[PDB]
Amino acid sequence: MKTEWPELVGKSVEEAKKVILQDKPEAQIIVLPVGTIVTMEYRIDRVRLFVDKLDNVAEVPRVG
Amino acid sequence: MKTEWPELVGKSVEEAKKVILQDKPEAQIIVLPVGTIVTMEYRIDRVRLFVDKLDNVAEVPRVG
Amino acid sequence: MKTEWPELVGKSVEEAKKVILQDKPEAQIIVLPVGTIVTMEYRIDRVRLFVDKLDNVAEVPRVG
Amino acid sequence: MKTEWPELVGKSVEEAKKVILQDKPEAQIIVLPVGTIVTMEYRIDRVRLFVDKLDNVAEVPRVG
Amino acid sequence: MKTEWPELVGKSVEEAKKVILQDKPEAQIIVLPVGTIVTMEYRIDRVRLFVDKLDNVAEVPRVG
Amino acid sequence: MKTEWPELVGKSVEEAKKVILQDKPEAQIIVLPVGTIVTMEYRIDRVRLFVDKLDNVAEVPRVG
Amino acid sequence: MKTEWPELVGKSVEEAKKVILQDKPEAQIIVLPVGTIVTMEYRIDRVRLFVDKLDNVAEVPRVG
Amino acid sequence: MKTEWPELVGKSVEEAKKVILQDKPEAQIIVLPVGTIVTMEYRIDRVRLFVDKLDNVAEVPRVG
Amino acid sequence: MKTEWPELVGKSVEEAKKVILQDKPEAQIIVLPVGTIVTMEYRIDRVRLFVDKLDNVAEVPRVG
Amino acid sequence: MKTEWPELVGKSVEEAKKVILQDKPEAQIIVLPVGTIVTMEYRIDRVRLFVDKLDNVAEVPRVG
Amino acid sequence: MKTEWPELVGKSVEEAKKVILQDKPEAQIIVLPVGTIVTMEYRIDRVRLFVDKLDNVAEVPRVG
Amino acid sequence: MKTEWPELVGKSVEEAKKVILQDKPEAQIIVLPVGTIVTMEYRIDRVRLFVDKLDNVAEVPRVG
Repeated sequence: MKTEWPELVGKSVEEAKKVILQDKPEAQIIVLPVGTIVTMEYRIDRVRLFVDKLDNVAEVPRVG
Repeated sequence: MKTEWPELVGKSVEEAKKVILQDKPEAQIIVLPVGTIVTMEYRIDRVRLFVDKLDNVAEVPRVG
Repeated sequence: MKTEWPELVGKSVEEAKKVILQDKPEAQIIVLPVGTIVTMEYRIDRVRLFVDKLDNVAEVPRVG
Repeated sequence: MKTEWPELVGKSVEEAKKVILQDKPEAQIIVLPVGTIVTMEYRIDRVRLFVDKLDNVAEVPRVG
Repeated sequence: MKTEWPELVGKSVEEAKKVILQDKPEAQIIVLPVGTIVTMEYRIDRVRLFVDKLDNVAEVPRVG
Repeated sequence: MKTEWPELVGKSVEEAKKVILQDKPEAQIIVLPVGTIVTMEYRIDRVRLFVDKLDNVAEVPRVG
Repeated sequence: MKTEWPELVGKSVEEAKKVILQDKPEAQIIVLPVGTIVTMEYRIDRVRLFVDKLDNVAEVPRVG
Repeated sequence: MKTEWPELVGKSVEEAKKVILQDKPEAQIIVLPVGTIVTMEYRIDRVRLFVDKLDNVAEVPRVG
Repeated sequence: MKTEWPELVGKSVEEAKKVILQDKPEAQIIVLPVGTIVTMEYRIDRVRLFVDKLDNVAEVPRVG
Repeated sequence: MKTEWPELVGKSVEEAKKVILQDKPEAQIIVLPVGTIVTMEYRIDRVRLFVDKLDNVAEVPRVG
Repeated sequence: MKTEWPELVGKSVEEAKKVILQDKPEAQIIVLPVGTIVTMEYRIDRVRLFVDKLDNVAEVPRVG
Repeated sequence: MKTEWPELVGKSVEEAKKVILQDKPEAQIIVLPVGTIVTMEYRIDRVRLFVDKLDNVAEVPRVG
């Protein structure tokens, strides 16, 4: 089971989605601009994407 | 009476609305971007949705 | 004289306006996104509306 | 059951405690400096006190 | 010389401009969303307008 | 009835208290450090003092 | 395995510690003032306590 | 060498650009909304413009 | 009339006070930690000092 | 190996991209508005661009 | 070379120091309260400790 | 003339002072906790120190 996708920094949301879903079929992908403060609630099926102005993944996606 | 919809994380606002209204007919649904600070005022008939950039429910909806 | 409109949570700005103006003819209605910090200056003729992303009234409108 | 103590603005935490406990025997009193942002979690047995630099109640205490 | 326009709360930026310029011919009108923090620099010829989502004047315009 | 004390900027909290109470016998005086964000709730009997590091009144006290 | 201690709201840090350690022997207890923003990093052995000015547990302790 | 343009408050970005470039031929003009916090890094060839909602210069442009 | 004291950066609050009072006999000196956001209210008789952890003047004192 | 591009302040994102990629072929370019707070995670292959309203590079690009 | 100390969460600053210095003899240990925003500047010899109110390490120490 | 002291990260304020004053005799040293936002005003004779909880220099001191 993987929990992080270091190889996705700089890639678009379309192609980060395709990778994560290949590796984590029940993933609930959430797309947030970098800098958003999240409430501390852990979900194992969730994968948050923090994107830049061009909607490219800006940081390492992790489950939570 | 239900007060939370864990099964709605990742779903769109259209289909989260349909579920909540099935379960909570007098629900007043409020849609806010994740990260918004709310004033601490409890309403039993209110259901706030915290959405991502794609307007998908990002966190567990709860009454309040 | 009324000072609050609890029955307006979840309604649109068009129809919150109509209600307030029926009850408070000299009302100066101000529409702000939820989360905006206001300067502490009291105006008796003012009614601020704090709206969600769909421009629905998110909290209880009060005079001030 | 009361849910608010308007008559406690300006009073000390010692004497706000005594009043609330007279009226709400299972009250869990929480003392926070004014300006603290709280997580939106409703507790019926909780009474938060927002105090000034002199630990005097600065705003109207309410259950939540 | 006037320094404040209490009668402009709720009016649009077009018609607040017309009033201020009638009363203060060298006015440099600056339009900011309510909630913006300004740097503390005093200008006698400046009039800042703090507007709501509908671009209506939300607070009392003052010189500075 | 007075609602503001421009003549109190720079004075200590002890002597601002004495003035306000002379003019406003039922005043509930609240002492907050400058910069504190307050919840928008109007109280006619309340007088908030915004103080500096030396507990001197830093801004013009007003009722609210 | 328990992950939350609803019965600890209002209790002191000394006696919240004793309870958690009875139920979760490898717990790493972290004490933070309410309002602190945490980095989103999940630890199963960690239990964060959010305390008020009197160091009483202010919110429901949860593992993470 | 000039380092500030007090006469540019209220003017548009097009005509502030023309002035600055007349006076400071190697100027790197940066346009930011008023309220943006900048990292403390000094550049002698840079001129930041802090603009209002109408893209009018809101504060005194300075080199840095 | 002077309005700024560039020569006071790095000096203590005791000796900045002595200078300002020599030059501005009716000065109301307010001492705030650097970083404090002030409400935009201009007072000609006020001189705010923004100090570091050692209470040394950190920035250029100005009237306002 | 270069780690900073001082000569790119004021240039557009298109032409900053071309320069960085000439010098750092595996660069993952991330475009963020000035003022965005980033999580402290170091990546050697990443180059963040902090842009103004006109998408011009506002600060010195560095690897990280 | 190690870059992280997962086994130090919950331990005091005295004993986190001893561990890090055993593993990283030239370490420059910096102790910050959890929640502090740092400037994005990478130092290989630096190890920041984010501590709780009891000065216990609250998060995983990493080099940077 | 030096403008930065990379070799001072981790050292105390007493001994950072001694170094800077050896190299920059007219230095006005300002000590601020890490995380403080400064107003963008450049002073060539100023050296700001950003310190941790133990008053150790946490970041690279620079003139400004």
